Amino acid sequence: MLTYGAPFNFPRWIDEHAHLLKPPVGNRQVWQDSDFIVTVVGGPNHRTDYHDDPLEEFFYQLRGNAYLNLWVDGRRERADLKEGDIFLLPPHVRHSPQRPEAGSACLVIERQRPAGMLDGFEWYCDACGHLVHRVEVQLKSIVTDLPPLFESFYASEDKRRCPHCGQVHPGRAA
Ligand SMILES: O=C(O)c1ccccc1O
Ligand SMILES: [Fe+3]
Ligand SMILES: [Fe+3]
Repeated sequence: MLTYGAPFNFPRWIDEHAHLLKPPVGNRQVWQDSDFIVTVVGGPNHRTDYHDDPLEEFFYQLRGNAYLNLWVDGRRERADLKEGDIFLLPPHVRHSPQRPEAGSACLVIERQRPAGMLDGFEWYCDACGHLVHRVEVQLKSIVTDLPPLFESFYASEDKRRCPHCGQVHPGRAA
């Protein structure tokens, strides 16, 4: 059987869900329970953390512009996803995706991680640039598995304390 259904129009699928592709929600998986994790990610959404994925992530900016703050060779870099752009992020590269624009849409693809394989999340000192905080996590369900992790850091002056210049990372925004 056609487990994931049959083809459907994508433009007008996005439009239908536009109400979920703007915070508090922010994103939307297309199919459930599939090896390819396929999501549309919409703005506005800024975030403070860095994902460390053990596999690859594929981006394709269908609508609006966005960007990825990165960590490269020691410096902090930036990838621009102006509209129309595609990009393939290699594994373990550290990325913080900023979607300033209201009603931007970006297709993001990735693979269900198999048991044994954990993702890291990481925040860095704004000032001394040392790693403030890191959690590794067997990512099973984006929904259930991920917000709580963010709260524990965001609601604790203690974790946000840099183990170098003792400066307290903001957690909320910038
Ligand atoms: O957890 C992810 O792979 C991810 C998904 C969408 C946007 C940014 C990301 O780091
Ligand atoms: Fe990621
Ligand atoms: Fe610091």
